[PDB]
Order: sequence, then structure tokens, then C-alpha cells
Amino acid sequence: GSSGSSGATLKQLDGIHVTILHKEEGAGLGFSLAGGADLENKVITVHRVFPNGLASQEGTIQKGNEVLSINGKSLKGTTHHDALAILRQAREPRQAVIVTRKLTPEAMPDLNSSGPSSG
Repeated sequence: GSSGSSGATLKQLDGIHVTILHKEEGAGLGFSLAGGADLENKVITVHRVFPNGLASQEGTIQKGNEVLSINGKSLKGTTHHDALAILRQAREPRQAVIVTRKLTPEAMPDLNSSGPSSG
């Protein structure tokens, strides 16, 4: 393994964006977990993102997204329930930490094109 080394000519290290949700104790995140170990999707994903919630509000946790961890708890192969529950526990607090990557729905578009430069 390894971790960093020295100041490189980069900024946006990796395509991970932490989402800090600010809610009340037992207010709910606004989204649900999907997938499991016993399922076809080992990695749990965002099942759905309620229309009236925090997750949606942020816009970070979008259905289909990849849920690496929740509340700092990484999925070591948790089932569907063990996950759902764990998710129901991450909602107990007022804040929740979910690590997800920027994924696309279908046929990822080209977020770039021959253009000008800046600096």
C-alpha cells in the first residue's frame, strides 16, 4: 500500500466527494441503500433518493451512486439488511458522512471539449 508522497501537480485527488448532511436526531438521511453481499452488487449503492430529503437537497447522493461507506463505516461485505440497518443507525445522529463517486446513468457524457484555457 501507500499514502501520498509529496506535493504533486494535482488538486482534485481522486473523484471522491464527501457529503456532510446536517439533519436532526432521527430526521432521516433522505435516501436508502441498495445492493448487498448476498446480492449481485457487492458494493452497496443508493437505492433511491426521496424527493423531500437532505440527500437530494445536496445532490451528491444520487440514485445509482456508489456507497463506499456511511458514517465512516466501510462495507466489508455487509448484506442488504446489515446495510439497511447500519444506514438506519447513521441517521440516528444529526450528521452523516457518505463517501460516493461521481457516476453516470447511461453512456457517460463528455464533460469537456476542445476549448480555451485559464490561469
